[PDB]
Amino acid sequence: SMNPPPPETSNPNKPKRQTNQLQYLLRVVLKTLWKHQFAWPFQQPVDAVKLNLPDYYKIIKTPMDMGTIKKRLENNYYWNAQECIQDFNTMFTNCYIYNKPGDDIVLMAEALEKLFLQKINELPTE
Ligand SMILES: Cc1nn(C2CC2)c2c1[C@@H](c1ccc(Cl)cc1)N(c1cc(C)c(=O)n(C)c1)C2=O
Repeated sequence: SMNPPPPETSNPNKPKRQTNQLQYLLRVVLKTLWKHQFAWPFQQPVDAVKLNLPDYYKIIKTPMDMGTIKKRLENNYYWNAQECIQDFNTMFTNCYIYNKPGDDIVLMAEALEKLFLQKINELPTE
């Protein structure tokens, strides 16, 4: 029932790049998804203690949320856009794995993912 340490958002040894694709992921993709009415359960790591979910962190081995992605974008943690796209896809896939199809949280995740996939389609050229 305990919460694990949050995902890594700072690593001096990890190589970084500030690219136009990563800048678009912060100013366009993250910003749009963040103000959505269904963003609030995805804005911070799942608090298994507060929500009384002792099985969450036994099912989910690669936790991810938009708060962690936001910090990784602000702190220039990524090497490329594909690394950030992988964090968003992991967050959505985590929601589908833990929860049952047709749950309210799955409907919320599916609406955010539809919006994310449309913004990712308009990813500018490197
Ligand atoms: C209540 C409540 N309060 N919080 C915290 C943010 C204030 C959360 C919930 C639930 C929650 C939120 C919406 C629905 Cl429709 C159902 C359950 N939740 C989540 C989030 C994710 C990704 C998840 O997969 N599960 C299993 C729980 C939260 O983070």
